[PDB]
Amino acid sequence: PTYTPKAGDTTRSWYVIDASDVVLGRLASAAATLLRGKHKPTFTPNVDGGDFVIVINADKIAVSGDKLTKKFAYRHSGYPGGLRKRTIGELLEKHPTRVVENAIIGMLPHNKLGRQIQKKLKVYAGPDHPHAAQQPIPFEIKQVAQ
Amino acid sequence: ARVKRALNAQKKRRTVLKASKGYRGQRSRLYRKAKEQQLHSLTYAYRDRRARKGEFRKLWISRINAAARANDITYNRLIQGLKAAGVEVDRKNLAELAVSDPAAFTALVDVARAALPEDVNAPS
Amino acid sequence: AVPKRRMSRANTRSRRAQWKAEAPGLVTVSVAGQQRKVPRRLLKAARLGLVDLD
Amino acid sequence: AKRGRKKRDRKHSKANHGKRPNA
Amino acid sequence: TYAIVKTGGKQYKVAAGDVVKVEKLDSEPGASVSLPVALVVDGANVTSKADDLAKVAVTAEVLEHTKGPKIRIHKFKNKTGYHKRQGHRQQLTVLKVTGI
RNA sequence: GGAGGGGAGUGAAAGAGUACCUGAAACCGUGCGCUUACAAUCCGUCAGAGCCCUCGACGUGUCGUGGGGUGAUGGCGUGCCU
RNA sequence: UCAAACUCCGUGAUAGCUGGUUCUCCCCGAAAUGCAUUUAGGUGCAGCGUCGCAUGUUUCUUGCCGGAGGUAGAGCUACUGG
RNA sequence: GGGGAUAAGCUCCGUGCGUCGAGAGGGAAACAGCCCAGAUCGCCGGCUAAGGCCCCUAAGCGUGUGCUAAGUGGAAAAGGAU
RNA sequence: UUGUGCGCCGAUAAUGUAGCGGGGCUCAAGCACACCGCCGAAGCCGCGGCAGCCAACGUGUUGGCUGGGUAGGGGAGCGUCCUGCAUCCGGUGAAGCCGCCGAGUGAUCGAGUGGUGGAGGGUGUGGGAGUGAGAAUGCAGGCAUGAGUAGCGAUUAGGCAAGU
Repeated sequence: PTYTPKAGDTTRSWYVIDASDVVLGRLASAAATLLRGKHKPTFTPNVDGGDFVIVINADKIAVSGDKLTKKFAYRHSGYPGGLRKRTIGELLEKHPTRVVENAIIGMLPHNKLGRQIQKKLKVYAGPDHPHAAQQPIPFEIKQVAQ
Repeated sequence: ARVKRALNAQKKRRTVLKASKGYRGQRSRLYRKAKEQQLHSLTYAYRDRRARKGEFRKLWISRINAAARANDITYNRLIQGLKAAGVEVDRKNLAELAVSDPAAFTALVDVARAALPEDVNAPS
Repeated sequence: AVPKRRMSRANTRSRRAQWKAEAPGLVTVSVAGQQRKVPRRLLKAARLGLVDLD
Repeated sequence: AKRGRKKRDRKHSKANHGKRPNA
Repeated sequence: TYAIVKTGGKQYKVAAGDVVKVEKLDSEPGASVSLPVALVVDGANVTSKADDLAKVAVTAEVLEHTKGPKIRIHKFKNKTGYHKRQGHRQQLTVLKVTGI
């Protein structure tokens, strides 16, 4: 019958993306695709078999509209009146990694497997990374004609 | 004339409670609680028997599409092409090919490339 | 007040497993040529001949 | 107010075709 | 080396020896039966056109007729009083691909 | 200390001991295998990794027209009756 | 325990009222409307269901021909009124 | 169409109009009456409707020509405005 | 100055964003008009098994149509007890109970085998019913959760040595 990956089956890879003025949505959808594993033919939703992702120049992310300063990230401690919010600009100039992370985390399942996937997401505010000893494959986001 | 009722009940009790070895709590000990869960259980089995078809077909399609897109063609146009070419292989088996032998699948991809219309967005 | 439900097997046995006991930490004593095991709290009183050793 | 209006305006969706029960 | 047989309103990937279960065909345990084909593979290349595919046919041996798994149905609806019990085993016919 | 019990005995059998024909379920525990402490579960069902037991064809261990217990993880899913 | 004790008996009092009524499959399959009603939450008959016999397409649908209507609309020095 | 304020998920009538009742499944974020469609049982087979194809969610960050700068899209009036 | 297609302000509530389902989207993933494909249901088709109505034929075969279903009407059946009649097993171990392996479209079944156990049971045809319970703030007995928790019955108050 149909094929189901066993234990000694997975083959991993470390991909690396540039965020040089890429659109956040494109970038995040691509990363979600890769991490969840919708690009290999061995896909199975019960298994995590995607690929590690390394994002760089994440402080170069540029969005459209007034979303830099009219858009409001929110949180809530749980206490009363403990709703506190932030723009996107403030949040870049505080820590840029979180914008791209949360953007991607909303493009994944919020289940156990999703939590076990977020482990496979590494993001760095600069161009660099300590993960050169995996020789990361550059990914260039492309669109297939039909 | 007086008919004690013991046997005639014990029968179905034994049946049910044999069929609920794996359930967790009062669903695994007690007839009035396992009967209900048997109703729900057989029903959910029925429904899943009707729907695992769509489940597997979804799976097969995701595999096919990712394989193709790594060979730089979309799913929709692949199936347009095979329909045009009269090729008969179903999706379970296209997926099996994708897993095992990507070469043959790439050959089929190439067939569809050949057999598609020239101007796909034409008004024909 | 009064409970509302029949609190399950898991929870029941789980909390019930806190009602346990520990053993006193025992220590030898050379009680007149031979040896017996006694807590440390009572060691001197044993060596002086008060503890009822059965 | 709000609740009734959002009901009566969710009805103007596409998969309902302009109508819903209990408005 | 393998092929893809059509039968039962279904399809099955096969090669010689690969035992298979299908719907109830009409034969005796031990007899042989031929079958149509959709795809064939000799190594790397493919036979994918209908004329060649009608010219090729696979041959199989009926090992044994058989009965599938027992399937319990208890249709049910609530506040109503509607139970309906029912059961099923589907008849099968095990094939063994002799050659191609 | 005694209750009570272990041997030795009676007896066809003490899984017949004056709480005694048989001796169910709820219920109460002891061992053996799997599983469970980053997780939101009408408590199941469909797919299913992994481990453990078993039958059989073989070969120094090994897949199978298998079967059974557990079952990570994913999808679906709003108790029973009046 | 008292706006008329308690016990037995009549007595298995009676309730247009509430609840409850146990094994399986196969076929067909509703209604929530009308008149009346010390009557409006009940019931009787007609309505719609099925079973059996009888009558055989009489039912229904589409086309064509024949028939009355005073609705929408429009109209008013064509009446009654503004 | 009446009553009501030409308000009510209001109330009362009509209708070889519908569905629910007694009817699952798909879509509608969840949602008895809405749209599609009326479940003999099985299959790890195919084509379609309503709806939808950036990720979550299977399917198109589809083709062509123009508009939108308002996060309109993804509630709203009288009225105002190069 | 007319008519248009999208737009702006007016716009405004109380647990927490909160009038896209969320991320996010104008480098449209938004509106319109045409075009191409595709996904998608228990729908239709495809391969199989059962069933009801009718019809054709032959000593029960095939075919077409059909098969959601509550109140309810009709039809056909399993099971339990006692029995009339005929036969079968049974201290060389029945029943009953725990099972394992299997079966039936279902109520259910094992004259199929193991353990326990110790004397009645099965089969076919008919007869008759105290004839099938999951619910009645249902009855009787037994046992759980609460729980190894609250309490241990006053406002007088107990103690040390020795004793058996």
